[PDB]
Amino acid sequence: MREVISIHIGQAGIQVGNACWELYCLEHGIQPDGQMPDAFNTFFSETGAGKHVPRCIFLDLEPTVVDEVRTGTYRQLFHPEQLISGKEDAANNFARGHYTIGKEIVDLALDRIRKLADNCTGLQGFLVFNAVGGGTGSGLGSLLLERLSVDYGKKSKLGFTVYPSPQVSTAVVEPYNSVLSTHSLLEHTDVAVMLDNEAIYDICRRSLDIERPTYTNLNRLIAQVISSLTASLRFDGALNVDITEFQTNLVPYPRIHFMLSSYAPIISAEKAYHEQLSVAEITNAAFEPASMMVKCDPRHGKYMACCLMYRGDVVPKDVNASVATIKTKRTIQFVDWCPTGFKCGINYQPPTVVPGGDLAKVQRAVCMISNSTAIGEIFSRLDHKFDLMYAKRAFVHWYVGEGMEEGEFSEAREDLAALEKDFEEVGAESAE
Amino acid sequence: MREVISIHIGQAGIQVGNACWELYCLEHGIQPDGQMPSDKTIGGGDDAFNTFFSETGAGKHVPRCIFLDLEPTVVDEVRTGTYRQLFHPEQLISGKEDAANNFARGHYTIGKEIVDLALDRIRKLADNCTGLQGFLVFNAVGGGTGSGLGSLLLERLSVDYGKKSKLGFTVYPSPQVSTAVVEPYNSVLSTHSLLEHTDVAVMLDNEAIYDICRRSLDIERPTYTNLNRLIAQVISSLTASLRFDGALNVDITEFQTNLVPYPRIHFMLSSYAPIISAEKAYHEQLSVAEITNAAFEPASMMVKCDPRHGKYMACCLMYRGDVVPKDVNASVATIKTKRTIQFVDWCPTGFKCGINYQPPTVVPGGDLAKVQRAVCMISNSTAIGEIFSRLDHKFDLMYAKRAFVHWYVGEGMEEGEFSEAREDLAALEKDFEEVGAE
Amino acid sequence: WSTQVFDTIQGRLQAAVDARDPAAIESRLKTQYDQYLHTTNTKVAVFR
Amino acid sequence: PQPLGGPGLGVGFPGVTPQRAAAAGTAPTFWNWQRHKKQHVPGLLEEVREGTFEQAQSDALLTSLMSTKLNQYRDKLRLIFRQMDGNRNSLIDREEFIRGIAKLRINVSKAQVERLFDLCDVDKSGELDYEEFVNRFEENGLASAARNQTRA
Amino acid sequence: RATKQRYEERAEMYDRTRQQHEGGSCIFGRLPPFHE
Amino acid sequence: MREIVHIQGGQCGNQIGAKFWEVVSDEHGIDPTGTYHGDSDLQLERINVYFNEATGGRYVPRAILMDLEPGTMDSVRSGPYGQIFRPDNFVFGQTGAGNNWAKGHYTEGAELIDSVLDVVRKEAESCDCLQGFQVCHSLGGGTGSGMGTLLISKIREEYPDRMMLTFSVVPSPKVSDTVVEPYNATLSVHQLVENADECMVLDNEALYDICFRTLKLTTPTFGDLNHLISAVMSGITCCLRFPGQLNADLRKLAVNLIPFPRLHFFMVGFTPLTSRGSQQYRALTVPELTQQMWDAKNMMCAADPRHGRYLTASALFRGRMSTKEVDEQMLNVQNKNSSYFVEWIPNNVKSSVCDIPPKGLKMSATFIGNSTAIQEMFKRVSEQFTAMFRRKAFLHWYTGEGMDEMEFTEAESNMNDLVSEYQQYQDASAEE
Ligand SMILES: Nc1nc2c(ncn2[C@@H]2O[C@H](COP(=O)(O)OP(=O)(O)OP(=O)(O)O)[C@@H](O)[C@H]2O)c(=O)[nH]1
Ligand SMILES: Nc1nc2c(ncn2[C@@H]2O[C@H](COP(=O)(O)OP(=O)(O)OP(=O)(O)O)[C@@H](O)[C@H]2O)c(=O)[nH]1
Ligand SMILES: Nc1nc2c(ncn2[C@@H]2O[C@H](COP(=O)(O)OP(=O)(O)O)[C@@H](O)[C@H]2O)c(=O)[nH]1
Ligand SMILES: [Mg+2]
Ligand SMILES: [Mg+2]
Repeated sequence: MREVISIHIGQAGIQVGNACWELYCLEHGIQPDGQMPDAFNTFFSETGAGKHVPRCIFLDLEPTVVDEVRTGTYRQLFHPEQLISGKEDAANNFARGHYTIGKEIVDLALDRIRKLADNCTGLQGFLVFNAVGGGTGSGLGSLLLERLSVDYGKKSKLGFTVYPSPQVSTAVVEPYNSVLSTHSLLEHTDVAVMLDNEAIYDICRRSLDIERPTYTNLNRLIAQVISSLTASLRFDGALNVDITEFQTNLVPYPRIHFMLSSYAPIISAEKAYHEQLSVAEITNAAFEPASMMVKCDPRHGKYMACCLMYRGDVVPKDVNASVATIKTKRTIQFVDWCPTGFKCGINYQPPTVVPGGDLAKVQRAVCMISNSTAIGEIFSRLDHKFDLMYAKRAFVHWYVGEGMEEGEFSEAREDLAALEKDFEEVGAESAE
Repeated sequence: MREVISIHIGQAGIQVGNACWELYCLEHGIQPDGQMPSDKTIGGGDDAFNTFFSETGAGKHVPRCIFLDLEPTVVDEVRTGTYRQLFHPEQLISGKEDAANNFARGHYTIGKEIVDLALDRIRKLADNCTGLQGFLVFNAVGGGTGSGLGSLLLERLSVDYGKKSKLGFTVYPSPQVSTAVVEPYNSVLSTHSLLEHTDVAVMLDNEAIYDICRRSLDIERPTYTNLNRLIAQVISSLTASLRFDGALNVDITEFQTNLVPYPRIHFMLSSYAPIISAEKAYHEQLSVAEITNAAFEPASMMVKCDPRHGKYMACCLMYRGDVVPKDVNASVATIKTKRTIQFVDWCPTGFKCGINYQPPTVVPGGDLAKVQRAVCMISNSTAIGEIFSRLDHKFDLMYAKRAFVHWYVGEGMEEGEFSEAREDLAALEKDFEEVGAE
Repeated sequence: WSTQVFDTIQGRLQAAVDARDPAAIESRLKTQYDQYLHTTNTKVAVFR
Repeated sequence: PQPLGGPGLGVGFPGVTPQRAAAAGTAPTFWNWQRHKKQHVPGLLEEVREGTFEQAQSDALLTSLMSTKLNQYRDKLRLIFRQMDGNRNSLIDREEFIRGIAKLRINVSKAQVERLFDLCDVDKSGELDYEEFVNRFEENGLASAARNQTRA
Repeated sequence: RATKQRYEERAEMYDRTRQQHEGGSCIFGRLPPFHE
Repeated sequence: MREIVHIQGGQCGNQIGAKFWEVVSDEHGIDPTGTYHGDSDLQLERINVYFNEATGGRYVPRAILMDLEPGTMDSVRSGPYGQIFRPDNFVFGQTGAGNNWAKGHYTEGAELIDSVLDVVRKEAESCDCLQGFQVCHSLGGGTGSGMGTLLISKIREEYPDRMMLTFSVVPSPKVSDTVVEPYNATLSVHQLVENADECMVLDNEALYDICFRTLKLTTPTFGDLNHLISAVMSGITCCLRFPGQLNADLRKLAVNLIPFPRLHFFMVGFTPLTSRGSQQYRALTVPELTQQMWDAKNMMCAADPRHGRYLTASALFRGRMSTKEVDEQMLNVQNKNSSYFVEWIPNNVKSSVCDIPPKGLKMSATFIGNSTAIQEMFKRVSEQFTAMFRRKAFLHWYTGEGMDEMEFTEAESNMNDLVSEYQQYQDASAEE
């Protein structure tokens, strides 16, 4: 049986983890207590288990966000052994999460990985949820990703890392943690997907008319992106996109594995009735820069490979028409070495709505994950923040004292400059 | 009828037997009054309780046990406890003065009078039983009464009841934490007594049970009542096959024919696999491979020695409840391929499996939760040589200055047979080395 | 095929890329991204 | 052709009939055969029967068992109070106390639980507080010493 | 007879409570005894 | 008109033989009380081979029930079809062999084999003409091996002109249920090659692979193995009890399968074994029964039939069926892969057709295989014995009952002579 083991690391990992497993349980009808709703029925409910346990691990070195799950509305879905806590958090330090205090828990975390790998029949991939701005997301994320490549081969690793916004941040050592974490995602992660908090705010503010959004409103639609991309494994459809279909069609080269994301029908409950939502106009709104989860302009770069994943009652006739209308637009630019630039997946299940959630019931949705050379636009802004802070060598005695050396700063910076060069070389075109 | 006699010697023996017979009353439905309530429409359940309880008159069941102690302050707690009516009033045997951590008093001075009354009650219980299978002796090596009177009793049972198996469940001195000062003296003297007299020995370490209660039942302030409760699960699962029918029945004579290679090597280990607390359990069913792996883990083992150092000479698995014969073979097969556990080169196939059909029972208010599957593993290994040489070092540094010897030589015991017990323990250490050597 | 086509076009590509010095790429991408952020700051939405 | 007519009673062919003989089976009868009723703690009483020495012994043994169960960690009493409040208030109600005892899995009757709740409710507010809970379930409290004090 | 029949029927009901397709097995697992 | 006397021994043979009396009584129409309620007049055709006569139409089996522990006869009598046995045949000991060959063969067997033989001599003198003695027991056990082979030696001296079928189970190479199995296996075989006329080798871990992969049984219980064994032991005798086109008695299968007095070990098979859910999916035909017959995963012995050449073989087809199709198929299986058959025996495979099929199916077959590949099972048992006997491990439990260590020497000298004799006839060409 096809399956994916997910790993949620840090503050942002398991707050999305509360949101993603909220949507996962509603998609399959799983109740919050874990049991999906004559002598066998008594046997199946009490002595045996009709309970479904998630194949996730919720690990963080700070217990406050972990015990919220242990005491929340989903206390019975997860195994008590499955959620991992710690004494002291990595505390906005890649040095603590990767060398000093992340080393003690990463041995315990892989033991629960081994139990989840033995429980499954056939494994397909790994989902990693973390934030590259925090110490636990960067440090313990890099430590877990480094070890997962050692014990496990041919099993892909999917990354959904919340990268920092260019303008607003909730931390000051934010450029340092992301630069050091970036070198680990290039080396050890098969597919990484950028996520930007400021872009989610603009989607919530404009297309969903919420003036005062919080992290609960952000994670509800990030979970919509995560649930849609793995939805071809859970449900059947006219065209399927497996987790190995996703690698083989969105990384032309091994180093380029950074993809954007977009969800097309972000329409509120009041605005839904007036809106006509067919396949032709949601795909036009899918490529809209206001509808992207990364604060970047895709017109700056050019798309290399793009995957349009559809949910609901979508015929294959009109997704091809949406492909043709996008390819003829002069603003959406493709690179010249990828003529067949699209992969289309259709899932017959309409997107479920979280009860009390902001999104309305729509019968059509597009989850657009695209490989573009506009990722180098994101990493260039984050590089210039790193160069100014490293010139004065501030916030370095925290990293140097807790195990790291000075040479790791220049080493991870040099890898990112190669990626800046890598996009400018791959995105180059041949004309006449 | 398959039926055994359990003797409990000393304070540690009688306190285990208070918890050991507590679970025996609950499996067979025997009330603390001693009367079995009528259930459904059955003619009689005679084969169930006859192994431990003798039917007396109409609806009265009395245990086939002897609780003998030189001190009355631990035997009167049974006489005034919840089970005051269950026991025969003269099966509980008291004394005037205790041995008081002295092996000389329990063997020579004061243990000689009370051992005569012990065989009188043993002869009456052996006459009541049709076919006796073996004496299950429970005692403390580190106490004066358990080591002293236990040495004198097992010598008398060997002479009278020849060739009948004697399964020894002995509380043994611990490496780090121990409650008495002259325990290395009392431990070395009884080792010569139980080397050649008892046939199967099961070593129980109190600190080992402390470690198990801390990490499995998640209690870091346990009590000897909590300790003796999961000791009772080990003995009950060991003789579970006599009480209840199963696919692969393992009797007491099935134990000694498979679990000892040589007559002088019989010191075994113990482990009880599913140990989950009352609250932590919720709805948790554990796989047969999971509990088999948990049985062989060194942390879940009930005597303080690491199996990784030694070689498993022989091993048996007592399974209980709804376990099928296939997945126990699937569980054993991955143990053989697991290189962190090792078998000796002259025993290429070293497993025995006993599958009983009765799921284990839980006492009310007990720490253990109701589980449908269980493994009780007792294995013979060369890691016991770490145990016996550990207090060999303790006894050697104590006997050199001849401290705590004037008590022992004063009470009839001679000076010269300290060295007889030490040389016997020295030969036992050499026996474990050459057998386990490739 | 390798020597006539692939080695030649990769030589041209790597020559142009090595001619491009990285600081120019970070300066240009920083200016473009700052322009985009300025437009989406001072303007009500950006539309493709 | 079936010259051996009828399905017959007893086991038949592998892959055709189940292992169980048709004379004894074809119904899920003994999947929950326990052979013995659940055994209570010997000191407890199902009914109240207040004002008696047996009731005093039952209350003392129940409180001693509760204290020994809740004083196992260093902070198990606080943890159990948090797990038993349920409705996120700092106070404990009747149904929450019942559910907590059922979670602790001591087989105690409903009237006996209500009696224990009434003795715990010192201030008669219809609701336990943390002070009342810890005062009843101290590690060697007076309600635990009532087990020793049987002659009163 | 009752003990042996209980064992046999519990084995049969374990057989029937396995080989059951939940349909959402990509992100969910029943329990290790049914995933043996 | 010719009768077969069944002996079951030990814990293993009692539960195995109980399921044999489960199936024959139903297949001949005997209800659990003991009377007759089948509606077929062929059920009453040859009842005398496995049932005696009694007043009121009661039929009791010709079974002598044997063990040194009274625990199993509580279990045998308690189940269904357990009241059809005569209580005089319930000869039981009190102590128990306890997996010791010395206790079963010498001390506790000689005290019981006198009373056992009086029951066997009662049943032999009662019937008209003995076809042979059938015994189902164990080799790694203590009562089915120690005292089971004691009865074989005693009853061969009393009746030397009669047949002998031993459905004996053997220890597995992978996992052993008893540590002293190689001692009891090697001592049994030396006492069994000289006495037993022909032998059928069963192995539990060959049956576990049968239950998991052919019957689709995820958690096969202990008695499902016996029902596969019980069908073969009922299928070994289909020509005796019922008419047919070709009749093969026990002596007919003796003369066609053993070419030499010491090569009398078989691996036995069972053809029409599909899962319950695949009763409509599997199309039953004579090529289909033939194909699953010769499949190596179908054999009820742990030895691999592809490793050694088949010396001889036999097929016992049941049902209204065409003699030309088997006769063409048996030529086909001999000529498709001639390397798996010995050259100096033409017509390796014997065929017998019974026109009355078993209950619920219209075609069935039972396969007996005299293969030289069974020496691989004997060599693995031999390697266990030499490793243990060199260091005198577990030997004081055997010399305590009077069996000297010199007895163990010839237990191996005839053991390795078997695998030497089985190797030479495999290596034998038509010339030398
Ligand atoms: N989308 C989203 N992002 C979040 C959420 N919570 C935190 N973040 C991101 O996390 C970043 C802050 O770093 P954290 O993830 O909190 O750091 P951490 O995981 O606690 O690691 P340590 O500080 O070492 O314990 C912010 O910039 C946010 O972008 C959330 O609920 N949703
Ligand atoms: N496991 C376990 N060990 C016990 C228990 N009670 C006592 N012990 C052990 O007994 C040892 C002390 O010796 P005792 O058994 O009390 O002494 P004794 O056998 O009564 O001999 P005397 O005191 O001279 O009469 C301690 O080291 C404990 O390890 C018990 O309830 N459980
Ligand atoms: N197929 C099958 N094997 C069995 C059965 N009962 C026991 N065995 C096997 O017999 C061996 C143990 O036999 P044992 O009880 O020691 O025989 P005994 O010493 O004569 O009583 C184990 O390897 C079991 O696998 C059964 O009913 N069916
Ligand atoms: Mg944090
Ligand atoms: Mg004492």
